[PDB]
Amino acid sequence: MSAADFEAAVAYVRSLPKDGPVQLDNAAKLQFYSLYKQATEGDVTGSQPWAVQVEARAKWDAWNSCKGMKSEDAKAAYVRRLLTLLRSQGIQWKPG
Repeated sequence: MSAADFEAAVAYVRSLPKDGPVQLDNAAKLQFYSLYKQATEGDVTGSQPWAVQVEARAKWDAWNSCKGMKSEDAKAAYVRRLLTLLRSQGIQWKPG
């Protein structure tokens, strides 16, 4: 598996049901969000959200923490994080 499997990894995460076999805590969701944005859009854009927008601000800050990361490195990190998260829940992943 490589950065070429990024889209399969994203599709898998998008497909996960709410209370299904894979559990994503806030940390994992923020890691996937930030690496996804870094992989697809590059460095963080725009102004920092207001703190009262807790989730929006957390997402933007997480993306900001990825600045300087090459898009292919963000793609690889996303797939690696999916594989590691699934392994921590007794699941082996393969695209498809």
